[PDB]
Amino acid sequence: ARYLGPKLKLSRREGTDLFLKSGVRAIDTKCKIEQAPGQHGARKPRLSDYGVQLREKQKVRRIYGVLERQFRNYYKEAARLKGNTGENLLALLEGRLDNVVYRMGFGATRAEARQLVSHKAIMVNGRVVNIASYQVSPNDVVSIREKAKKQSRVKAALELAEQREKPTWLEVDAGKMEGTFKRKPERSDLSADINEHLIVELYSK
Amino acid sequence: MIIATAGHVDHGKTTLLQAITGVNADRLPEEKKRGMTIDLGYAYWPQPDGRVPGFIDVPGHEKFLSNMLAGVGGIDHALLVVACDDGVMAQTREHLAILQLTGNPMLTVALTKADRVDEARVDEVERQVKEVLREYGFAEAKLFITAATEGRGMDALREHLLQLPEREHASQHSFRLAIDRAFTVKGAGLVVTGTALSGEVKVGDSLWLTGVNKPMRVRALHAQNQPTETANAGQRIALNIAGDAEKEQINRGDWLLADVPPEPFTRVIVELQTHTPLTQWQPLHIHHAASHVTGRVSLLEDNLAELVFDTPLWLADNDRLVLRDISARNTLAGARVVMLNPPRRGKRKPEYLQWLASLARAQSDADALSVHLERGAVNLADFAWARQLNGEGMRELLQQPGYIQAGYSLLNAPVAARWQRKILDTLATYHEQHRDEPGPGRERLRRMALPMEDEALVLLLIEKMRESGDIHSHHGWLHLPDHKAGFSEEQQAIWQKAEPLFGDEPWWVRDLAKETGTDEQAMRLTLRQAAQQGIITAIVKDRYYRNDRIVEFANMIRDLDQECGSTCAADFRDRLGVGRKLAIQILEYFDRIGFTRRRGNDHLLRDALLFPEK
RNA sequence: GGAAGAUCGUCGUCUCCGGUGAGGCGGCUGGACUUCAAAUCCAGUUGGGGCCGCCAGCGGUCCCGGGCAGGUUCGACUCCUGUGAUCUUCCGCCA
RNA sequence: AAUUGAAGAGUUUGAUCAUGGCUCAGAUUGAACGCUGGCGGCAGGCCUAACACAUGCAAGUCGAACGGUAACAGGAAGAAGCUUGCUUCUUUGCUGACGAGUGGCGGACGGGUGAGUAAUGUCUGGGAAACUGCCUGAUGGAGGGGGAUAACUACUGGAAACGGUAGCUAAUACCGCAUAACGUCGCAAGACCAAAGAGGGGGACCUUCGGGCCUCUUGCCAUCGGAUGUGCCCAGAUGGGAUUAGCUAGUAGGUGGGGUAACGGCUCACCUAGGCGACGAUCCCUAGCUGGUCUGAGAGGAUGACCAGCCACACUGGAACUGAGACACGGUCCAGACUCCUACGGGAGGCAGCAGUGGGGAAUAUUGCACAAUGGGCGCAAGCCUGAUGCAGCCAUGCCGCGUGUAUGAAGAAGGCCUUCGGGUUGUAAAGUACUUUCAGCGGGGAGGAAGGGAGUAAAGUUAAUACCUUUGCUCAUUGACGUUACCCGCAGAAGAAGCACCGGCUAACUCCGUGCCAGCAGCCGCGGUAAUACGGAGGGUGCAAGCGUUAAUCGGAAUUACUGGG
Ligand SMILES: Nc1nc2c(ncn2[C@@H]2O[C@H](COP(=O)(O)OP(=O)(O)NP(=O)(O)O)[C@@H](O)[C@H]2O)c(=O)[nH]1
Ligand SMILES: [Mg+2]
Repeated sequence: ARYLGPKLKLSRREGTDLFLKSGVRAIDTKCKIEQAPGQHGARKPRLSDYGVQLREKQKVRRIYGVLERQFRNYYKEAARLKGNTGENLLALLEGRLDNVVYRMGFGATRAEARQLVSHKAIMVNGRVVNIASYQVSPNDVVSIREKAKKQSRVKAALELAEQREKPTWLEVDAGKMEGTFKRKPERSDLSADINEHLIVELYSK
Repeated sequence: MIIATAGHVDHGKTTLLQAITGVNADRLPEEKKRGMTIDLGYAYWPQPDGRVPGFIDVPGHEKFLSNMLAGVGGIDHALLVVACDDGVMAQTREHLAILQLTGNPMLTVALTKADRVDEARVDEVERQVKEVLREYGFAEAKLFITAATEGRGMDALREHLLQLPEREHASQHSFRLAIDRAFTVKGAGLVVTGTALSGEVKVGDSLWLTGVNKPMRVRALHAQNQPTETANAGQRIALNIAGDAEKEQINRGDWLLADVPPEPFTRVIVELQTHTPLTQWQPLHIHHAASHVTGRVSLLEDNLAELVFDTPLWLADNDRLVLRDISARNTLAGARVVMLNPPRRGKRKPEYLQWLASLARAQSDADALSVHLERGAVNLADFAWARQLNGEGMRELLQQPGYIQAGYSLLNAPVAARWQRKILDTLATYHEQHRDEPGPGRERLRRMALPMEDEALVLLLIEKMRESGDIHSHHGWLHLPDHKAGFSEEQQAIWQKAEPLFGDEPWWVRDLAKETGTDEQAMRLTLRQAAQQGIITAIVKDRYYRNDRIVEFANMIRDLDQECGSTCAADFRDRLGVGRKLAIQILEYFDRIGFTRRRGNDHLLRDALLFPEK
């Protein structure tokens, strides 16, 4: 299910700081990221329209680490939703529990968030759960199990979270690393760099 | 207690079976039709006593004899008919030699046709049998004189059937079954019947059919016209089995067995036992229990041989078999499987004595096991297949002292350390190429020693070296404790004259790399190792600075938070006037060190040890 | 499995052949070889393994080879008695 | 809130733009083959031969209908051994219970197939000339008799199958009689029609001492309903073919008879000569139909597996009766073919039920468990029966979920590949360092499905009766095939887990080697003739992922049958 492969090479195929892995660094870039995605990556192909839109959809699907089929499922349901498809799509795409675990700050990577949720460490509304793919409910608290407490990594990532700035649309008290989701973000409150509509017309064939 | 009757045609074999039972062996329609033993017929005699004796009538035909060789498998006791009329015959002597070569544990003589001829002829056939029994070395036998029309022999024989011990075999073996006669009763399943050479099976068992290469569930089984939930080896076993496979795909000499076979082998080492001496590289019929084969023999020093099938076939170690001439008729010698896939170049002089060590020195599977571990890796699945190991038998290797057990092969600890020492000396040679290095990296070492050898065995062996403490490692580089980083001259001959000059002032690589004549990548060894010394630094790979400039550049960088209250770059320029290029390069230098952090306009300094404490 | 048969050169096929095997043809390789295909002639088509030394399932060396053998005979690819495998056909396919 | 919804490319020529097909990118599948494969949840799993089928199972049940005791266990007289009250055995339906027999009900439900059927069908929407057991409501009846017979007994046939002769007996079996209108006929008047009891308790009161008596329960008959189901009819809707245009005689109406529960040429006799139709009759070919499923933006088009309803069928052709309900999937009879046994005279059988075999084929499951639950048949009930069902087993066949690890880590190693030999590359990748044990394994804890029902209980109702019975509470214990369940808590170590396709363009992703229009690739326009970004392999990259790819079929693109939407 998980991608199981080197991360920053997929990140550097585009040359962007994809935040797939950070740790002590925010980004490496010292690995010659923009120059050698592959054997012929020293020269840059100009990449036709289908390739650029598809490549962006690949990029984003990788930053959120989801497989293609249930990704398309997110697409088709997001189209079934009322209102802007790209907007509500991206919002529910942020609804994945693992992304929320990363943005809450306890987690070295969204993949690590999949690890910690898989290990029963999370405790939602007084019940343990494992699906990181799950979309957090509005005004719903989420907590970590007290036995999950003691790992040093979580807080050390919180010191990174403080540097990250963290999203405003989710409210993590962080005094007990138990945050509350609030509502699915509106397009205005986030990003303004990624361009989601590329994916939807890419499926419009 | 399967007990096969054997002898030449029209000795009354079937008649004998009616004498004891009044029931018959013949089941094939044509034999019914033609009144003969065209092919092996089987009969069973279920009893209130609870034994069912197994009767096997077999052709006396030499032409059909290859089928008898199919039928002599699994015999517990053998009754060789001799008729008082015809008397002893050379074919009787042939059947005795064949059973002797099969190592059939015991046999009974039964004289027939006694009333039909005058008593002097009875005594003649008696004497001739008494002469013949002495030739093959079986000793006790109960000779019975009887007419079936008279019934004279019934009582002594009936006691004799019960007298025979059953030949028990060890419970710990993978199950193995020789397919013989395929036929499908309309009720549930294929039922395939065969002799079970080893191991145990039960009605719920799934068994691996070879060729189709698939597991198949057992629907039912009948032990010997004695239906039961379980079947032990050493008896013919009707075995009804679920599976997608059907009889049209099935052929005689297909194998049913517990575990996925190692691939069929033409080559095999075999024990030679011979009534008369043989000759190298000749065609002959190989006959094993329930197996008719044709292949060419080859001689391997003295009474050691390698059989080469032109048709690859599965077989396993310690399976006794008889070897007959390819035209049929003459039986010449016995054989036994000893090595299944001998390596090529097997004939070189030092080695044959050692093969003799593998086989003559060791009868027990454990002793052969230890020899094979000494030779090199023993993939447990294959060696186990040759010995048909069960998991309880698998534990014996754990019981063995001193063996290094990875996920499969064991390796002897002293011998492991020996192989380690050889790899270590090679590793010492690499240490000679650069004695300044603490030592070679691990992955280069794994490729440098024994690339062909197993990853589990090799990495575990390295872990054993770590347990010895012989390998201490830092920065992921594994090295011997002894190295003192003396300094290799290949580094030093440039580094000595270059060192004070590059030392006393910074100098760019190329600016006097031409004066030294050195290639740039060639300096991307000497200079980076000088960086490993910690003396000359590199902001960028091409230019190298001494530490003493970097330390001053640090102390002037230190003033930003105190003079400004901001980590603006501008003081490097506002104080000593150092340029923006080299300064930003110093910034990437500490950023890559992790010595300083970037945020917004300015650098955060949350962890560095260089900052003065107050 | 049984009752019968044909088949398994030396690149392939054939007439075969009791004379030291001979020849024909075809496929391809190289000469003749055309702006290409094609022609008709010439030379050739390395087979199998055994044994030995290398890691080189390759070389060196030797021996045998018309399925595998024998019986025959001055001489067996041949003829002859068998026999193995594959192939062809009928019968048989009983916890 | 009940919707939100439609993209193009390649190919004709030297080049252009049209016309016009052909091809591709999408989605889907009761798929298949191959490659590949760690786990789990939910679904689905002969579209081929309505071809042939062994063996077992799937339809039995009520003694609370009757005569009985075949078998089992009590009890009964008696045997009377001895272990002298332990055991011995005969007889004993007299009790629990029950084989077989008679009788009641079921067997017309449940499940399977889609052969036939183009209309006797199915759908929509109506209609009158009908019936409807068991359930339920109202309504009244329920009295008085006879003659038999299966079982059983003796005799006897036939290889078996299956009987046959004679004799005995009861029933809620049968047949009578009485009885009766808000029943049927009759304008009416009149005429005529029904039967069964059994069980439980019980005081007084009758006892031929069997029983009678009260009371209660439940059954039986009669009539009108209700619901339900079923039949019948009406008009339309529901394939193709006009290189099928003519078609039909009891067929179109009429009278009377006959016939159905019921209308009716449903049927017969007789009269008339009509009757059908280019709004496509007749004929031929094909086909189970619908709700719905896929596809599409939509309109349409194709399809009608699994789920659900209706019809049709049960080796083949047939036929009829019993029955509320049939011309009856495990009913009967006749004929035929196909298999099986026979003493050869004669007989027996029908998996398009659940499993299973064989055959066919590209090819698709357990001769498994339980009635624990739901549901159903019988029974007052307990219980009995249930291959319906509940489940599990098997398969990556499809959908969904997870894992095959995490973070850090430059001395950015080596090897490989490549190179201009400058160096790149593979790559934080590795190693290491620091973590982690999901799930599996191993070990514990441990739901709901289980509602009811049994026994007793107090009380109430009922009643002559504090009984019986009925109802409501309570106490006790008890009902699990699935199930070593679900679900949760421990143990230990990354320990058990990544492949497949593609890289000339369409179309995301390229270099070397080998080969030389050869071998070969190929959905399409194409490549390969000695340096192939198209063959073959390597490296590298791209795309999907426990799945991956070509083929199979429909729609889409195709506005390329163009109602929407063409000339
Ligand atoms: N009178 C008599 N005849 C006997 C006796 N024993 C055997 N026979 C004879 O032996 C003959 C049968 O021989 P058979 O059983 O065919 O011998 P076989 O060795 O079994 N033949 P196959 O090799 O085909 O199996 C019978 O015909 C019978 O007459 C005996 O005691 N008395
Ligand atoms: Mg015999």
